[PDB]
Amino acid sequence: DLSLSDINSTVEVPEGHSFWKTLLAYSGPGALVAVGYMDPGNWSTSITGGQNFQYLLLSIIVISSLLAMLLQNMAAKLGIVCQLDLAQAIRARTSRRLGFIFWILTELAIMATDIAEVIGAAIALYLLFKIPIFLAVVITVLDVFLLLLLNRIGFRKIEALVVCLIFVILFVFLYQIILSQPAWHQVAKGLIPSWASVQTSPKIGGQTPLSASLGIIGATIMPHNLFLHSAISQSRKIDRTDSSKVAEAVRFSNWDSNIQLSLAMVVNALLLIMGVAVFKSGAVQDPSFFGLYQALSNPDMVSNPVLAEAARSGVLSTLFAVALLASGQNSTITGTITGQVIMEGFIHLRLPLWLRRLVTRLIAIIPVVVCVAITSHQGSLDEHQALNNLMNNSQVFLALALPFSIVPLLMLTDSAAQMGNQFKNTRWVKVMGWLTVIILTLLNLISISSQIAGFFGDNPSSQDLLLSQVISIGIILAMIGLLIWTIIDIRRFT
Ligand SMILES: CCCCCCCCCCO[C@@H]1O[C@H](CO)[C@@H](O[C@H]2O[C@H](CO)[C@@H](O)[C@H](O)[C@H]2O)[C@H](O)[C@H]1O
Repeated sequence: DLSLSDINSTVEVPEGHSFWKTLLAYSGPGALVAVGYMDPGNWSTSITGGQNFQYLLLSIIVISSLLAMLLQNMAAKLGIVCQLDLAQAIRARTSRRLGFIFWILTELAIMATDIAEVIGAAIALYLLFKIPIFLAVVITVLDVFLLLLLNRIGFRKIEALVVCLIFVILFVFLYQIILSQPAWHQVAKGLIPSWASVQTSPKIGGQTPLSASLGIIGATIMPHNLFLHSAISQSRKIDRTDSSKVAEAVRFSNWDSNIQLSLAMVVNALLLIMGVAVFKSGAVQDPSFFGLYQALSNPDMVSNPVLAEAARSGVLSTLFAVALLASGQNSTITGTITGQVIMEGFIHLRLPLWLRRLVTRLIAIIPVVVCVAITSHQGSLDEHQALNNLMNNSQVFLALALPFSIVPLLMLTDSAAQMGNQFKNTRWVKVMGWLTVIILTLLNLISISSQIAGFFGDNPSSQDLLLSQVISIGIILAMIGLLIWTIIDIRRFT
């Protein structure tokens, strides 16, 4: 009846004021959440944003990472204080049909992330081991056994294995930046919140600064990682009776989370400056993982004689594919954990880790093998580009499930009927939190129409355009009705 019953309140190791050892003990949760923010679903957009705007968009990465740290810390607070996850709070404060809608929506979100991870991992196999594209996918389906071995390890090592992956993809991209020797003064200048990123005038590669910036801001948080953080934050036992101990517990998980999401922000920065310093100006014509592989393996695409010799040897691209693998491993852990959370929290369905990863991975690979089937039926022509368009079109479910995850979080944590007059949010985070939630909800409701129209490809059928307008209006209005309904129920609780 409590979230993550297998590992809930497992190891509590606060020892007086021995803080940093106490930090070492529970540092696990934050990395599990952050590694999701390094998935290859936006690797191209950081490199593309770098080529189109050298170092300019680095500040937007910082701001987005700050907002994500805010909402993530809020979810961790709900888990720590209330000893229950975000799904259990929402489901307890609304009916079952709303918990079911939220369930299917978040299932679709983690499914979209899973589609990104299976595409990137399968392509990683096609690049590293030269496995055929159709075989690499059905090889990625075998991660259920890696989950069986994953199940016996334990969170003191699982949450450290996630750290291992994090520093794998962090050192892979940092290594190609170390060889690049970039002008770190222009990087510093880029990290400062300037107003050139909010303008619309450069328009390089069909992208204005305001468009790229508003995209980075719009894709700030992942809805499933909120429920994830609120569930994993409970894995540390707390007496819930000593205010200094729970205040300490909140400091604990906060410093953890920021320590990890800061690493994710560093990875995004390494991707942008990877697009600025490593690649030549405009060398990336194919945002696909294969396009970045050949672009990282062509000496004329780099901007340094050392990167040309290393690229000719063939180490820059292989490291890239390794990073693709390490990123593709994340949805196997966090997808199963979060899927359990939203399942047994929203619809009260107790399912094992066996059938969970099976169903999610199958539903994820069905459109992948359909796409590979059609493109290989066209002669393996534009097969990687179509996989990239599938990966990008999948991310609409995140925009569908985002408001119903950030709005109830902010409400339930801002009410004293859930946190109490002692641990509710400061007036400082009330303003920043509501500002962030409003901005993200508006931006994603804007993204709905763009992605729904993007389903019909770059070929704008005049009759299908109006249909995309009707469907978009219907979807955003339906999300408005669901949103005001949820607002009404939660505010009835408070
Ligand atoms: C597209 C146009 C964009 C315009 C952007 C303008 C930004 C306005 C910021 C408003 O700030 C919040 O608005 C909530 C609504 O009025 C207030 O009530 C809130 O009060 C509690 C939080 O303190 C919550 O628990 C409640 O659910 C909620 O009603 C809340 O006090 C306040 O901080």
